[PDB]
Amino acid sequence: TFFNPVID
Repeated sequence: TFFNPVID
């Protein structure tokens, strides 16, 4: 996710 680059 854009807000959570760790996941995607």
